[PDB]
Amino acid sequence: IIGGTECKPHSRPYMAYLEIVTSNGPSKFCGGFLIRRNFVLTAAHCAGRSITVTLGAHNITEEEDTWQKLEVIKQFRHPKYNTSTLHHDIMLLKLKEKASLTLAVGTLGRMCRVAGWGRTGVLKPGSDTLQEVKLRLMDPQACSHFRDFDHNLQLCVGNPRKTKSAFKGDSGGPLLCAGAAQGIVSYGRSDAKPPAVFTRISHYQPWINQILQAN
Ligand SMILES: Cc1c(Cn2c(=O)c(C(=O)O)cn(-c3ccc(N4CCNC4=O)cc3)c2=O)cccc1C(F)(F)F
Ligand SMILES: *[C@@H]1O[C@H](CO)[C@@H](O[C@@H]2O[C@H](CO)[C@@H](O)[C@H](O)[C@H]2NC(C)=O)[C@H](O)[C@H]1NC(C)=O
Ligand SMILES: *[C@@H]1O[C@H](CO)[C@@H](O)[C@H](O)[C@H]1NC(C)=O
Ligand SMILES: [Zn+2]
Repeated sequence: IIGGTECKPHSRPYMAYLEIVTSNGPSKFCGGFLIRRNFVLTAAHCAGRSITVTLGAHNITEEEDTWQKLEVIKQFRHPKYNTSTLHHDIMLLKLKEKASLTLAVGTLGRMCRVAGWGRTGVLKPGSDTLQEVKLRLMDPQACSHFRDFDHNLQLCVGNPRKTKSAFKGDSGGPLLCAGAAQGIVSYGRSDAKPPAVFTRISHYQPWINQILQAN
């Protein structure tokens, strides 16, 4: 998160920290969010050989009793997810156990908020602490320069005149508008120049409910 503020600890108890494992490279990291006790929503580009979800985190380097490190038993990438275009960049993670409900862990032109543990700058390292930034929802034409952006599939997010932006490692986290998740952090420019592309959750609601009722 670039240009944001450290969240009040555990003020966003649905936030998930994903440690993704690959067979040929080191750990990667994404965000996500708990929508059911045993289901986390994230971006499909965050898929890997195996994922661990940490719920209840603020400072992700200091283990605390709020933490719930939960095994993921299966990854549900959108069946139409495309690695070239990043269309349908959405994925459900089924947790091994149902998470405990705690004060720190629970389920979930307008301005919206996005939170994450990603880098605070292009050449800055990932954040120790969960950070949040307020971003503007833009008309689709502001994301035209992303040639594979599509208004029905995706939100365009972030005033280009500001440096405020999600960035590397914030992938998969929710964009919340007036209290409700509307978007999932997907992609943007290597120079962190806003705006960025977010998955439009509403388009995928039928698909989400199909997976949830089948598992
Ligand atoms: C994740 C993030 C990034 C990260 N990011 C890069 O850092 C980076 C680079 O070259 O380093 C490239 N991409 C990137 C850009 C474009 C693609 N697309 C476009 C269509 N198909 C592609 O392959 C893929 C990846 C990033 O998302 C940048 C700005 C904001 C944000 C976020 F807002 F989404 F959080
Ligand atoms: C998050 O937790 C880590 C680890 O406990 C903190 O790291 C310390 O940072 C200070 C400087 O701020 C160093 O001088 C210490 O040596 C570090 N301690 C350890 C044990 O690593 C970090 O500051 C915390 N960040 C927060 C709360 O924002
Ligand atoms: C992804 O998108 C490209 C370009 O739009 C298309 O030609 C290709 O069939 C797709 N590939 C996969 C594997 O989904
Ligand atoms: Zn705590």
